Amino acid sequence: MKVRPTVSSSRRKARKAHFSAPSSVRRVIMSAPLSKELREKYNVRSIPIRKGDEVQIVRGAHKDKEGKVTSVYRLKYVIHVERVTREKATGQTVPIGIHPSNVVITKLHLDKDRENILARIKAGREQVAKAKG
Amino acid sequence: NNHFRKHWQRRVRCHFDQPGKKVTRRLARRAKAAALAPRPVDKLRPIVRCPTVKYNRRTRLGRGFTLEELKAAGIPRLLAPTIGIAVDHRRKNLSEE
Amino acid sequence: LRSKAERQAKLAQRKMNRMARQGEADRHIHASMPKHLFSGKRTIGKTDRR
Amino acid sequence: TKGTSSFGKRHNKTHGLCRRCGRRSLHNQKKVCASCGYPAAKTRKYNWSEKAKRRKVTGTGRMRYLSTVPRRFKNGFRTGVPKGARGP
Amino acid sequence: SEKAGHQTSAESWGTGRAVARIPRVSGGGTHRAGQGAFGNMCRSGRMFAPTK
Amino acid sequence: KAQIKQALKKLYDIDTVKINTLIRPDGTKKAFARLTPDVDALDIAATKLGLV
Amino acid sequence: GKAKKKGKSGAARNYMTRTQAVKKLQLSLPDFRKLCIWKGIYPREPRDRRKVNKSATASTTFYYTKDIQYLLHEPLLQKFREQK
Amino acid sequence: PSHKTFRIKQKLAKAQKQNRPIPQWIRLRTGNTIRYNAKRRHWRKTRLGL
Amino acid sequence: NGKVKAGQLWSKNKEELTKILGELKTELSQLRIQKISSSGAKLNKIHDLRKSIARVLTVINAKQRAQLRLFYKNKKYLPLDLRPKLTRALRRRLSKEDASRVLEKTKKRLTHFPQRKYAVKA
RNA sequence: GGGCGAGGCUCCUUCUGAGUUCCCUGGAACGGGACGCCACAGAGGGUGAGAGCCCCGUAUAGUUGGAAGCCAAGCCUGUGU
RNA sequence: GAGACCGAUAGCGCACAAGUAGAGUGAUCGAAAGAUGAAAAGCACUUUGAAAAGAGGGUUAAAUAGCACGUGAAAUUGUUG
RNA sequence: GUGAGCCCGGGUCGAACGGCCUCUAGUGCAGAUCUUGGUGGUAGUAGCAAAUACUUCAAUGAGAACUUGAAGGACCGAAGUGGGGAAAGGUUCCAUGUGAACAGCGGUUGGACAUGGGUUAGUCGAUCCUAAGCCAUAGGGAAGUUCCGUUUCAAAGGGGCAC
RNA sequence: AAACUUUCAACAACGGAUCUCUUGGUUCUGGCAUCGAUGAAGAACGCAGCGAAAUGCGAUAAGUAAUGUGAAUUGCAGAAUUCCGUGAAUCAUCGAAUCUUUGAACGCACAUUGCGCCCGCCGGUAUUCCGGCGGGCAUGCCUGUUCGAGCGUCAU
Ligand SMILES: [Zn+2]
Repeated sequence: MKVRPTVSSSRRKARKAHFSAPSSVRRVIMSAPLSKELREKYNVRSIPIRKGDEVQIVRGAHKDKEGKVTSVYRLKYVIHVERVTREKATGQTVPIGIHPSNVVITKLHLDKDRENILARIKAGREQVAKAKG
Repeated sequence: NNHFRKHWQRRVRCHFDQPGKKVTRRLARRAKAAALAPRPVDKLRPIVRCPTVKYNRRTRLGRGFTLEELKAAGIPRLLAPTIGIAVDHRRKNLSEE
Repeated sequence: LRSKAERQAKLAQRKMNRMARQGEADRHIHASMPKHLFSGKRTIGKTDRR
Repeated sequence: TKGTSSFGKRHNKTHGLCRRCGRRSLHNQKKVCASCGYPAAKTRKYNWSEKAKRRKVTGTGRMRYLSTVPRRFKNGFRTGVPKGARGP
Repeated sequence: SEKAGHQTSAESWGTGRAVARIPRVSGGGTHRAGQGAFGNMCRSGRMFAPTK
Repeated sequence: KAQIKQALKKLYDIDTVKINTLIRPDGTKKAFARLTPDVDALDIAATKLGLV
Repeated sequence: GKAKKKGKSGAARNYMTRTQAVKKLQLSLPDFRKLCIWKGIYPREPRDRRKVNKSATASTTFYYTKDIQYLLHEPLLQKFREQK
Repeated sequence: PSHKTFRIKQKLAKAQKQNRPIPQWIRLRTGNTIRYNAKRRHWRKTRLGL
Repeated sequence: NGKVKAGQLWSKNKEELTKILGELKTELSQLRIQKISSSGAKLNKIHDLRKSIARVLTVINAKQRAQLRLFYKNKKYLPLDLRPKLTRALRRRLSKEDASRVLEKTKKRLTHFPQRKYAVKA
C-alpha cells in the first residue's frame, strides 16, 4: 500500500503519464532484465536497454530466438532484434516489434557511461543490503 | 418560519473541510510549539468573574493581569510580556479579593 | 509508399463525397428548419411572403 | 422590395479590421472597435457576458512572458550560473 | 455543475402550426441553431433537479 | 531599392543601372536588377550564382 | 518621388550665419568668439549668400554647419555654465 | 479591388499560402488522425471576412 | 563542416568570432542558392550553418555582457537590461534595510527587554 | 555591545525485495495445475488475456552530491562615555 | 491528492487541429465528430475491366476485423423458402 | 411464474460478469404540434417548358447534343450577349495534368480538383491640400467609465544685431 | 398459376442502438502567492529539408547558451557515435541570451508599412548631393539642478 502523499494510485494519471512520457523517461520505462550470468557478475537485476545489446526473447511467438538490438523505437515502446522479422506481402522483410520486458539481456554493449551505471547500481544495492542487514 | 425568500443558494456554506481544517490547526499548533520550545505555547492569564447577574456565579480566564496586580507581585510591566505573562491595562481591581 | 499515400488520400474523401461536397473547402451548413418558415402565423393584414 | 432586391445594394463596409484585437469590428466612421473598445485605454469587457470574457481572457492566447513566471518563482528568481559552468 | 445546460442563448419560437414550443438556439450556420435547449428532455440540456 | 543594390554590390560585386521591385501575391519581394552593359549577366549567373 | 521644396538642401544646409550659430549653441557672443578661436572654427564664404540667408550683407559671417555641430560636444560649454 | 492596402494584401498573401491540401506524408505518421485539411478555404465558399 | 562547437568558441575573442560569423553567413548565403538550384545532402549543411551562426551570436553576446557587468560592478546606476529583473512589484518593494529600520525608542526597549528564553516547572 | 558556533530543520540529487522453474489451453499466459520466493513493498500502471516476484514504480530506514536560508546547546571577548 | 459522481445524445459548449469549423455589418451566436488488429502482418502474384473495382490467391487466431474498419439492435430494404 | 419477469438450448461475439442479505439513486415510457439521430409510403411521382437554334465531317477518348478544328445556319445589333473601369471579391488569371465529389442531363470540358508560373513606375494613382465633419491640447463639468471645449480667462515664438 | 400486396423465417443490406473500453469532464480536499513602461494580457505576421492545422519558437525563429542524462530521431530523405565521449535526442532541467509588427503603447500619425525632428557612424566623385546603419524625441506627477518672469515683500 502506498503511504506517501506525493504518490498517486490514479489509473487515469498513471496511463496519461505512461503514454505521454518524454524520451528520457521512456528510456527508463523500456528496461530489460539481465541474464543470470550477468546478474552474478555485476550484482544488477535490470538496466535500460539500448542499441547494440544482445538479447534472448523469452515471451511471445518468437521465444528462444537470439540476436542484437538493432533499433529502439521509443515512440512505439518497442525494440527491433536482427533476424526477428516477418515477410510482407511483397516479399520484403519488415522488423517485428518486441517489448523489452519480454526479452533478457545476454551481452551488454559496454562503454564508460554504461560501466558507471552498473557500478553505481551495484554500490547502491550493496549499501542498502548492508544497512538493512 | 422559513427565510428562503432571497437568493439563498448563492450563500450556502458547507463544511466538508472540517477534518482538514482540524488537521491544519494541529499542524500549526505543533509548529508553534516547536518554535517556542522550551517556553509554553500560551501566556499566563488571570482569573476574572463574568459580568451580569446570570454569570457572576462563575469565574474564568481574562485577557491579562492588571498593572496594580503586576506592581503588587513585583513584576515590571516591560518584563512581564517577555516571560509569558499577558498584560491588560484596561481592567481595574475594584475589590481586594 | 507513394501508391499507399495516394490511396490513403483518396480514402480520406469518402465521407465528404457521400455528403456531395465540392471538395474539402465546402463546409457550408444550411438552414434545414428556417425560423421564417417554421414560426409565426399568417394574419389578415400584412404577410411575410407572397 | 425590402428583401432580395434590397440585398443587392450591400457593398459598403460598416466595420474594418481593428489594430488591437484583429476582428472586423472597427467602425469605419466612429473609429471605435465594437469588440475591444479601441482606442480607449481599457479593453472592453462586461459581466453580463461570461462567454465574451472567456473568449479573450488570459490564457487563451500565447502567454509569451507570463508562462515563464511560475518557474522563476519556484527557483526563487535566482540569478547567475551553476558553479563551474562553461562560459565567459 | 450549476451552469450545465444553461450556457446557451435560446428562445421559444411561439405557438404555431409546425413545431413544439421548447426554447430553440438562435443564430444560424451551425447544427445547434434551431435545436431545443434548457429542458431535461433535451439533448445538451439541464438535468431535472440538479444534484447539490 | 537602395538596400538591394548595396547588398548586390557587397555580395557579388554586381553593379546595376536600375532596379524594379514588386511584391508577389505570396508576400515576398521580387527584384529585377538590370546590370551595367560592360558586365555579362549570363556570365554572372553561370559563375557567381550557378544558374547555368 | 515627392517633390522637394526650395531652400532645404545645398548651401542653405551647408552654412549657418553667426547669429544662427550662437542661438544654436546657446552661448553669449564673447564665449562663442572665444570658443571659435580656441577650437579653430574659421569664417567661410558661400558662393551665393542669399541662398543661405536672405537678410545677409557683405559683413555677415558664415560658418560650417558641421563645425557648429562639432562645437556642440565640447566639454568647455559645461565649464562656462558652471562658472556662471 | 485592384486598389488595396498593404495590410489587406499581406492578409491575402497569408490566406493564399494557407490554401493547400495536407502533404501526403502526414497520413503515414505513427498515430496520425489528420485525414484532410479541415480548414481549407475556397473563394466561392467562405469569405475571408476582411 | 559547418558544425561549430561552443567549446572552441568560448576561448576566442571578439575579432575572430566576428570573422567566423562572416564566413558562416557567406556559406549559408551561397548554400541557399545551391538549394534552389539543386537538391542534395547540403540541406544538412544549411541547418548546421544556421545553428553555428546562432552559437556564435550567443557567445559574442555573452562575452560582451560579462565585460559590461565587470565595467558596471562598482557603479550606482546600471543599464536597465543589466539590472536584475525579478518582478515589477518585487522591484518596487522596500529594501531589507529600510524595512528593518526601527525607531530609537523601540531600539532601547528591545535592548533592555527582549523576548526571553524561559520554562515553567510542572 | 560585538564575534564564533557543535548540532538540527527545509529543497533538489545517487541507490534499494523476490520465479519469467515445470505441465495443459491458447495466436500470445498475465489463465488452470504443481513446486518455490519476497513482503515496513499484495498502491497504481505497462507488457500479445486477471502478474507481489518480467519492467517502471510502491514501503522503510537511510545513503551519495550540491545550494540558499532559518533555528540553536554552548564558547570567546568591551564595559558604562 | 481524492470520490457509493458521468461513461461519448452522458459528463464542461469542447475526451478529437473546440471557443475550432460555420453564421451575423456588429454586439454576439456557436456545433458535429472517440474504438481495425497483439503486431500493418493494411493483400505479393495471376486474371477480367478505361477506371472504380471484381474474382482467384494471400495476411491474420479471426477479414463472420479490409483504413466504409470492435460489437453491430430497431425502423426500413433485397434475395430465397 | 396469474403477472411485471426469471431460467435454459441454438447461432453470433470477444473480456468481463452474476446470485443472496443489507446500503444507495440522475431507477422502469406510446403519447408531451416532446429532444436528438436514423428511416418509410407518397414515388421512379411532381417536375428538369422565360431569355428564337441548331446541323455535318474529322480528331481525341472506354464513353461525345452540351470537348476541339473545319464546314454551314442563326442571335446580340454600339442605352450590345462588344471594349474598359469604381465598389465588392481575392488568385477566380496562365500553363500542364486529373479518379471520385460539384457543374439539378452527360462530360474527354470547367471559375471544380492537383502541381507550378504570373502583377516591374520620379511622370498612373495613393502619399500632399482642404470640404462637410471628427479627435488631442488650455480650461471647466462629472462618484466615475468620461462629457464639453478646437481659440478659449494659456507665460502656447519667430527673426535680427552685438569689440 | 405468376406478378403485386401483406405475414412468417434464413442470409444479405441500411443505420449506429447495446455491451465493454476511456491520456476527458464534474465535485471535494490539501499546498502556494508569482503579471506589466526592465513594455504585460491580447492581436498580427513569420520560422522545419519535405507542414495546412494543433504544438513549439522569433530573422540566434519546431530554436541558441548552460546544467543533467547517456544513444537516439523516425512518415520519407539525408546524415550519425571515434561507443570508452566538450556527446544523439521532437530528452529533461533551466540561473545566460535572442525575442519581428503591434498592443496600457510613448516623435506625429495609421482605413497610409504616411510624414518628421535631434545626435553619431559608414559608404558612394563630395565643404553642399545621394544612400545605409545605430542611439533618441508621449503624458501627469515627485525630489533635485539650472535658466528665468513679476514694484508681490524688502535691503542698498
Ligand atoms: Zn478591437
